[PDB]
Amino acid sequence: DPPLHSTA
Amino acid sequence: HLSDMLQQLHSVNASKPSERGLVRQEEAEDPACIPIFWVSKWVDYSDKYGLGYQLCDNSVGVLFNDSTRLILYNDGDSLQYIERDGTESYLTVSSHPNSLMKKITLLKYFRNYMSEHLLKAGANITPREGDELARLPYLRTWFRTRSAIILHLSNGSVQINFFQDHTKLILCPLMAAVTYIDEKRDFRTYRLSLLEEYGCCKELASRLRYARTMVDKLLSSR
Repeated sequence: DPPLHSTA
Repeated sequence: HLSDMLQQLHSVNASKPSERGLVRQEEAEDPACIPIFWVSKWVDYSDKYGLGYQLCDNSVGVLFNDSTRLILYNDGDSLQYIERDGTESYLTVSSHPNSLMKKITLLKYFRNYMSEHLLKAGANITPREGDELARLPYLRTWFRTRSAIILHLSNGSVQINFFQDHTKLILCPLMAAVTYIDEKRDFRTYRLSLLEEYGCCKELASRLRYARTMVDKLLSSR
């Protein structure tokens, strides 16, 4: 489960 | 072209596009310069796996921690693998390659995650027409600053997504152009030579100075 990602 | 990008961003900034008697950036527009490719979705997991991305044609790419890349194509089966020196290979999902089987399953986590949980960027915008069978561009290198994340592709492109105001900046050095996306999500494609002649607003000028600084960082992290 990612720590960071693009606009959700 | 990373060095050519410096020479284009030097001339526009040396003309000071915001400090003009009258700003007319609408006259610098050129819709026929819209890029073919840009990064619509990304996932940072470099603390374990790598950065994964999604291009505007729904293609999904992933850059591993050992500087190796594996791209999945638009049909959902064709796999292209790039090594830690820029060597390319071609294979398929159904005909399973055992040596890469770990990276296929990892790619699938990125691919599922983006289709299910993330929002597509530049969505309404109609992309530029290209060669149907030509190769996809992969991700060369990336880094995160306080204000933006910088994405440098293998076709000469540099994209800079800003964190607070959701704005995006696509730099195309081949035909000298920049594609802007504002917070209200409206797209404009500009010619840099015309952006000198006619000038632009403060936020476009301050982000064209900031982009130049990121280009200098991209030459220095090598």
